[PDB]
Amino acid sequence: SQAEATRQAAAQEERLADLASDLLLQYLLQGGARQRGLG
Repeated sequence: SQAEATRQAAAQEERLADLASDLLLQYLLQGGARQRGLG
């Protein structure tokens, strides 16, 4: 979750296969309100 110059340039949209995977990692943070969690 870092950025130097731009983000759109090196985005994870072009590679759907990558998004489908990352979605699982991001989903963890995207959810988990009441239940246990870090956020």
